[PDB]
Amino acid sequence: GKAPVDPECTAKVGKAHVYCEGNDVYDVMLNQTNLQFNNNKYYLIQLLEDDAQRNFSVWMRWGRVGKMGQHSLVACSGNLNKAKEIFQKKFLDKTKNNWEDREKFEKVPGKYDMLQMDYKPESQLDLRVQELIKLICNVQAMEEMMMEMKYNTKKAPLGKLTVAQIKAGYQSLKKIEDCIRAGQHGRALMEACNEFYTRIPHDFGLRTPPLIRTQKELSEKIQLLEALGDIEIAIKLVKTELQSPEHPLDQHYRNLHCALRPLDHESYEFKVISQYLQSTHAPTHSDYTMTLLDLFEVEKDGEKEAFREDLHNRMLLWHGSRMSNWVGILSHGLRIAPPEAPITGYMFGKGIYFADMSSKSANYCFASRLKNTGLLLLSEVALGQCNELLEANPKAEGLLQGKHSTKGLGKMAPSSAHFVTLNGSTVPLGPASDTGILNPDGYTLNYNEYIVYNPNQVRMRYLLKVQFNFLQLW
Amino acid sequence: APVDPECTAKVGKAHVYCEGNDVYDVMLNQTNLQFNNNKYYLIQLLEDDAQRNFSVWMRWGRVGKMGQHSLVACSGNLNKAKEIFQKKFLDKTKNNWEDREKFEKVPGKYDMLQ
Amino acid sequence: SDLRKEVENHYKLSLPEDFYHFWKFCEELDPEKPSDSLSASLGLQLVGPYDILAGKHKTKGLNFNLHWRFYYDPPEFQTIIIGDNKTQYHMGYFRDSPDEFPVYVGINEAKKNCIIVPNGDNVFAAVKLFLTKKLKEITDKKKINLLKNIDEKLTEAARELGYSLEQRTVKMKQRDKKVVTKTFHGAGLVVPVDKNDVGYRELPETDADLKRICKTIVEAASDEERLKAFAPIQEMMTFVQFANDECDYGMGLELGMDLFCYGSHYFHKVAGQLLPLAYNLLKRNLFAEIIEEHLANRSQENIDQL
DNA sequence: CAATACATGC
DNA sequence: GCATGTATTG
DNA sequence: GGCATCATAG
DNA sequence: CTATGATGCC
Repeated sequence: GKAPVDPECTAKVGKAHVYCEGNDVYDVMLNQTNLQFNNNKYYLIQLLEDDAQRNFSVWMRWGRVGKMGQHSLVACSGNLNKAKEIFQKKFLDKTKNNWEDREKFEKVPGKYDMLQMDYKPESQLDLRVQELIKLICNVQAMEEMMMEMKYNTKKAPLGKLTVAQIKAGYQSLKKIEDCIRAGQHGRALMEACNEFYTRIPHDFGLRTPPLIRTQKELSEKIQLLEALGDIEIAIKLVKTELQSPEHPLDQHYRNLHCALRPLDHESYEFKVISQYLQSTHAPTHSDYTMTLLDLFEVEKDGEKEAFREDLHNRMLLWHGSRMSNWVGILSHGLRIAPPEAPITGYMFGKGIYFADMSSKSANYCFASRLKNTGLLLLSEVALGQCNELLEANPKAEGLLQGKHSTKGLGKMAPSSAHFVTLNGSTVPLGPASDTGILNPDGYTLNYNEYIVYNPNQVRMRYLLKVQFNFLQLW
Repeated sequence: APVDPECTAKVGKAHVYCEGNDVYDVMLNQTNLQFNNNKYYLIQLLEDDAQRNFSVWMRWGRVGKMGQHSLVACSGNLNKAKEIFQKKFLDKTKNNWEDREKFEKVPGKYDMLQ
Repeated sequence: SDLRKEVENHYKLSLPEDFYHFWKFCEELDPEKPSDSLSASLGLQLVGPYDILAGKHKTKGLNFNLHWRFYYDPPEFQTIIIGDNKTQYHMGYFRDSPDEFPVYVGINEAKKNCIIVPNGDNVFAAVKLFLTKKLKEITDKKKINLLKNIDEKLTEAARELGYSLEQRTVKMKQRDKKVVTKTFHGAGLVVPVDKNDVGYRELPETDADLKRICKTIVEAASDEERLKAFAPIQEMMTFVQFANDECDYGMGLELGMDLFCYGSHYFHKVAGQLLPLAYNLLKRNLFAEIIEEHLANRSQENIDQL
């Protein structure tokens, strides 16, 4: 794709380009880590030829990942052959792999590993959908969030990654899961951790990179990788388009390929949805309120044929996520976790996750005081017969045996006596009350949650535009 | 005190800045046979002709060999360049640049070429 | 015993037996003013529940959650002895829960820092440690005989009661194995942990980076700059919500505590949203009461009899 | 060497 | 609170 | 000869 | 890390 030049080479950012030849783009990033000996270092290499004058150069820059480091610019006055030689020689020295056949890369212990990078207007639409698309399709905000994913929360310091790089990361998490499952904290565990920290760049300052020892860190790493994938899909979706759009967002909307229609505030549907939002605000999430500003009808192509209409126990359940990634869902729908992801990160397994209490799912929006706009999606989910779970058991999926979804039994939850109906789907109104489920052996889940596995059992139905209103801070 | 020809990335196109006593071009040497230290360090400020656009050259290594070098560009303002130069000289020698005249070789720090 | 139940009814807390035995000890040393029996010799004062023992609360609104509650005394911490008022040096029993006995006696200097230093597991140990440390701090020899005599009485009383005099006892080293994190106060958190490690998870930020976050936020030059800088606190609070939803309550317990330790008023509300709730989730309602009342009225002068 | 950080006393 | 001696890594 | 595990020096 | 240099290996 679009090949960017490292901006840090100020002497060449505007007069020079990264070299390419078909597949082979002479740009590469290497990472190494060995917690046994506490190495955690990167090495970027880029061949740049000037645009204006015929002159090639090799740029190298190295240091601890996150902390910018020592750089070198070697000019060649157009000696492309020597420069390419130097490039390949250094690549081999640092990797033990030849550069030209980069396709068949094999990392070796005690050497750097490679990684893979991404380097007449009649705007006819309802004004409300226009505001929605402009909100979610704001490329500036996506860039700013990506920059925050490097300099605010150091999860991806050096840059972005590819889908396949994420898949290799998942492979390493799988190896970590296998290792940890046997509770052995010796040498193999340290090497597996080395492989993880090699594939996904982290910045530990100086404190020896710690061993991944419990399930909580596994799941956190998994969520980090998921956020990486989310950013990747969001930037893939926001690709701009030409051909007389007179409002490029209309093509972006086609890319959503999902009808989203404005609803009137006085319609039964709007009022009932507001009732459901308000009645189900958990009392233990009282640091903020939420107001329903607007509500949009959802019609996603292909979902109708897939819905398990035959299955009973159909209810409308929440799903929250940050303002930016929603563009992906509306174009592709919700997905089960990747096959290669470790199962043991999900205390009750993979699949699609929903709540019936607005604030619990709403916590996954990460709205802010400065940025007070968030979205909650409502979907009709045919749960069918639920399997009842008292205590965490990541293996819930084997226990289904004919059931179609899992229920995690929370202390606080609405009782079916208050349930109402919307278009023949069950709407589980609150308030939450005690459910008389308790555990005389272990802990008790704070709140119920429902998980489905077949993607065909979800049908998105309305998208909620929500003002999160925070309060006094001191 | 000639501009280093070994700075291929900068030779030919600029004139080193100095001011009387204060010459912002210098080569320092440190020999110490106890620890087998024998290293040099050149520093050079270069000015653009067109605009006030300056660069700081550093070059260091074992005597004779080019070793390593760094270019810190200071197109912003020459005063920044003086800051880098003088601060680095103090860091590396424990002597101020304004007081460079009264140099006292402290152990393990650079002396210059008389 | 007949004067014990009114003491423990006032505080809504149970006090260990060494407290009352030490009261009887100080009574025997000085019947007229047992609480201050060590004040002329050591410059230390018996306060708090000893105030009830002294009947000095009979002059009187009386809020015992704040009585000698210094600026950095966590709700777990019940002040029982005062020293230098210049540094607000003080010693107190440390209870992790209102239904348990103190695990040890800690000391803190509220004008100096927020760190609570273990000082034995009972008041005998705490006073002996202070006495021995001062004995070398005192630049004199003639004015020591009194301390030798009082210390002799301390040792004989502790021996007779069967109390160890070590600065760190066996039970403290056992609790330390149950201590999941220090949380800027160094005293440790005790939270329920089941066989699946459910009950606690670590913060998304390191302790040094947490202190750095607090420094950069509190030093912001405007409220708009703070709101822009506030992003990591909001994120950490959202993740705290996530953790509490999955019964890892101690995380929300710990974060607020660090802000409680940081001391800035800019954090009074957020801690009041985190720490009371965590105590409610942990069924430590009295600590929620204490933190509510302290955050609403966190003063630098705290003797309720004035 | 750069370079960053962490204890380092007055 | 200030600068930096020092150890640690690229 | 030529390259590479390795030094250590800067 | 650059970077030469080193022995020792092939």
